[PDB]
Amino acid sequence: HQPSTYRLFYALRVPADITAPLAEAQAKLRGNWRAVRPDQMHVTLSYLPAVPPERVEDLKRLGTRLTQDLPPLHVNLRGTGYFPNEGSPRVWFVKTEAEGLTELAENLRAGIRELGIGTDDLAFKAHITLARKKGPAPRLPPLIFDQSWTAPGLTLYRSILRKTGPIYEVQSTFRFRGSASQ
Repeated sequence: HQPSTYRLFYALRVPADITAPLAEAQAKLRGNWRAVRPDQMHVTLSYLPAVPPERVEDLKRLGTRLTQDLPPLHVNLRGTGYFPNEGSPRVWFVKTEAEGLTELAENLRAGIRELGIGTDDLAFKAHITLARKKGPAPRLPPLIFDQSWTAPGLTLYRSILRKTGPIYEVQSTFRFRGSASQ
């Protein structure tokens, strides 16, 4: 076997006042849809499938540097949608929007690449995944949300696989220490 690696990802945590209405939307799921647990809900910015543990400190330094001059981000829930855009949906999600969020994700992805650490990302489209499936299920009706929250920091998570599903462990958090007026 080769040296062990970690599955890591940078994400925004989703607070209780947001996971609760999202979970209420999941009551509509039927069939082969598998709901994401509220504890598992997050806004992923980059996924790193195989990080050698000796590289984690570089990733922590990158998280601190990129968040130092941003204010806490104001994240808005928008409407629901599916991945893939193609006919059979595998993922149901809610779109999220925030000033600065695309720029943060793209700077993060560039910084990770600069470090020579591997990513496994698709084009960035900020969202919270609500459900996954394989195979047929009744499609959900379109929903929209009006809730928002203020994200105080960016989190680096490690994913560990379990029978129930993946479990996420916080590795480090990086506070947004900046302002949008100074």
